[PDB]
Amino acid sequence: SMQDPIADMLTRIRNGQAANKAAVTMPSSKLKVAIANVLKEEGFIEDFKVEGDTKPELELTLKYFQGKAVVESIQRVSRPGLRIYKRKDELPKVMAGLGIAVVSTSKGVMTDRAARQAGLGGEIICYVA
Amino acid sequence: ATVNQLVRKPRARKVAKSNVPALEACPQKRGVCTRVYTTTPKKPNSALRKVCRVRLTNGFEVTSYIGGEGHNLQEHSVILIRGGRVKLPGVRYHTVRGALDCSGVKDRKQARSKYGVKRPKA
RNA sequence: UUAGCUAGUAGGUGGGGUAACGGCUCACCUAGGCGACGAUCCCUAGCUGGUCUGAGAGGAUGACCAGCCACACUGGAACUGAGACACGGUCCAGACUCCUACGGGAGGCAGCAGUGGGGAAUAUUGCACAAUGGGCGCAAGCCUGAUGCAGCCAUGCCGCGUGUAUGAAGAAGGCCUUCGGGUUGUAAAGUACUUUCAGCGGGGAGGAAGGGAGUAAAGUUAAUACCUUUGCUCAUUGACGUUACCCGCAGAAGAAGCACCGGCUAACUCCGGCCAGCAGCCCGGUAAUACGGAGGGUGCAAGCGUUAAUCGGAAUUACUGGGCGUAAAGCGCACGCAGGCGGUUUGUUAAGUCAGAUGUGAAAUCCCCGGGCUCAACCUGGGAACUGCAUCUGAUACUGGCAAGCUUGAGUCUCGUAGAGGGGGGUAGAAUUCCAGGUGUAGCGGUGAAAUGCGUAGAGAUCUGGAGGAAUACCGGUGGCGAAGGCGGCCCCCUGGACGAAGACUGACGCUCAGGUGCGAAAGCGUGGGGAGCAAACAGGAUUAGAUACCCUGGUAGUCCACGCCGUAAACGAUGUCGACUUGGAGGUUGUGCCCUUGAGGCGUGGCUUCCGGAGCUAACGCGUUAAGUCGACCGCCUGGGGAGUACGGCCGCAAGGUUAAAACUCAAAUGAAUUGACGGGGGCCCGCACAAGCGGUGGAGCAUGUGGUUUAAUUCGAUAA
RNA sequence: AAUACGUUCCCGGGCCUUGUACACACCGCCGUACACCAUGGGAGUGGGUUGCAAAAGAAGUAGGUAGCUUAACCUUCGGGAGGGCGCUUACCACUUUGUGAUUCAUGACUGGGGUGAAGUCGAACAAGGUAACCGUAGGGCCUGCGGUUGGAUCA
RNA sequence: GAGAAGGCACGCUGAUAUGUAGGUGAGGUCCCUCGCGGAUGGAGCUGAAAUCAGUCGAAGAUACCAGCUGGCUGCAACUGU
Repeated sequence: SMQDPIADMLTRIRNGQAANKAAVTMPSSKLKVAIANVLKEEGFIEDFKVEGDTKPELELTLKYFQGKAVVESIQRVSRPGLRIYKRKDELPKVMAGLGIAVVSTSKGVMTDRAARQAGLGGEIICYVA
Repeated sequence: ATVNQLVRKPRARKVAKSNVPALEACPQKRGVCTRVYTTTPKKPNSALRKVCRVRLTNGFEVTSYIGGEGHNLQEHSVILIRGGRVKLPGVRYHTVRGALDCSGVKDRKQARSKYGVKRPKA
């Protein structure tokens, strides 16, 4: 059954990017909206909107540059079968700093460099390169 | 394997079995020559390989090769064996030439230390 | 391939006991406690800081140095003491060794040397308490195999030396040579110079602080004695030791070896028969860079190699960091407990998580900057590090707990649909066989051909009636149903699942699942039936060199039924289950909705299903929305080929056997896909005196000629499409 | 001179396609005498370790004590308290018995396995000449039943 | 298989308890649809087994009474005749 909706969101983004989809839709969630915010403010997706009240539907507008995928790689790091938590001195850097690592710190969901500047660690949600 | 399957049963490191088990982690072992004879090689090769059977001090009875050209080895000869197989199936040890019963190969001038030959003084 | 263990056992009350809590012990009472997070049992093992390796994570390891523990011939016990159940104490028992006047005694090197033994292997029966430390003492001092040193060993690390400069037509000899020469090779000889280290002789620190005897000052005291502290003076304190270091002498004089040279791997020539031999993994059958020797060269160098052992390379146990369609690997299928994971919102907690601080993380070691040994090894100052644990204070995003929700996952209800889904009973027709009879006559049957076999006692053929069992032609179809195995005439009775339409309902009730349980083709087993056809075994006839086979004639078990067992299949999609996402085309089957329904119509929308194919993936073949694509959860499984799914042990079975499941040993391969050929007692097409149609021969005779064989002194040598 | 209808068969060749475990390439691999090595079973045989039920009871410690003895303390000088030895009980080591468990070595004989230029007799790979293989059963590999394609050819 | 094998305890006296647990059950009391009744009640009687302590003997199942045990194997299944 559906036991990891965040990995499902990442997989939907990856499959819509590989299929040259204009936008991807999925059931919404607070954590999904936070991760979509982190992706949009970093420039990996164009925009996102949440429609519906009793069954919210999250819709991400995918991004392309030269007819090519803006999101080259997106992986789930911390997963239900194995949780990955990191301290602020061992936060990972993707693509030697060119990529981002979505980290869930006690001050919300943010990137790895934002969590480093804030002096925080937490759960490594995903890698986006 | 799933992380849970490894938690329940971890990885089992493959154990390596020795190729010279009669030495018992010793560089050399002493033994008495039970029977000295010759053997024919295997397939491609064709010769009469000089070999001997030796009961070691730890009770092991093994067949050991006698390198070099010519040897004066009879039964009840107490020799020193070392690892090193002969590619002669079954033989897995070499006899140290120049070790307390096996005289060095006479008329050696090159690679003498491998056959226990004293340096010829000018 | 050890699943149950435990009777002082678990707890309680009370007495005792200990320095101290305590089943530590006793009496009684309660009936517990440990265990799948591995109790119990078995094998191995001192633990740590650390060491080796590794980029790291890890793997291996625990010698020296330091901390902890245990032991002191073996077993037991206590005594003294602050501390022991005591290496150089006590008592007892045992084994052993020794003294004895035979009555009794004595001893414990796993302290330092040392001996015998074992082993491949590990050293002196040395000097001094001079320094540090220890015991005793007011002190002097005595004791100290701790310790400081020395002896032996290339065992390791580090440093230095075995000379330096010049030196040719390039001497001799050696090796090679196309015989020109080349190389060894400035290498040598010769000449000039030098003397580190070793050898002989002469100087010479530092490790030395103290302690002693004197006086002087201060304190104490009634005292200018004695004592304590503090200055100064004098004579001394070194095992190492002939020290380190320095100076002088003489003379190249005393000092280079080991391995390798086919590829991996730096380094090539000559000479002597698959033998001798080499080999870490892939040479030698008469011009071997692979054997052995020589010349030359290469690499290390007071060392060099071989062996043994650990890690690396090995991503080859893959946490970092692997796989399971065909290379090893998806349980035959399903239900399901423990376990793992879990949609979405709010509040709360702060367990995981994160942040800060405190304590700790012994010293040494590792690393960084310096210092001292002439440098280095080594020693050492300071720092960093010790990635860990605990506590305290906060954060609340995520995971978890708690409380309340929500409907989209999961189920319930309503109405229908399709179906070889299952169990029970009945019945129908075609056909085979058999029994009886009629007609009828010489064959039938079978085969490549035959024969065995049946038949003149009337077969086979045909017609009529009857009996019995088994399976259900056509429909029928890369069609349907079922978790899988499987399910096929028609009818009735009982019964499970799936799907669709529109709603209502519950509100995470879910997914997966070790062990467990259930179902599980065929064959096989047990009991009782049944038995037409077919047909293991079996018999005969053929074929054949043989034919325990294929072929033929029969034929028992079995196949069939009821009830049990078996639990295995190429149980296959060689593809575990569940969920999400990702271009298409043509069909099949089964619902449902819309439209003058034009039509057996068109357009949507579900379920299952077949073929092709795009991106992607793959070693390739191929898979491709029913993935072998992109992901998530859980489970099973794999770690080279044999030995071997075997042996032993356990469980199961009536048995056959099933299941779990190694080891020694042995090889450098085993394997998958695809490629070029070759071949086929595979296919298609086509040629040739290839066959067919003919004519003339050869093989028989005599002779000519060549060969083989034999003979010989030789019957010269070669040719075997000879 | 004869004869040739024709390509069904023998041989050799050419082209294409298919299968292959062949590649000094079809004149190309399996299972039942000899030698060696490791190993299972095996009447037993000898050891190690260990469980249970007992017997035993040195020294020591502790409880009890009428026998012997006894400096400190008390006393009425008679003794007393206390102590010690001896005896005894409890615990307990060695040791002894009986019966099991497990491990090692061993054993007449026996079952397979592996290895070894060169021995004897004759299934797979092509449609391998009866397609192969899987489970099962019966008989110096074949046959029956079921299953798979990891079978070739199909005017 | 098995009573496998093997082992331990065993007399007497006292105490627990002037004789216990248990068995039996009077009087009494109560009820009764009344009798050879029911309930309660416990007097009296009887009485193991065990534990602890003591004690005698060379010996406590003391006499009579009352399995020998184990291992390998042939044959027959067995009780029977």
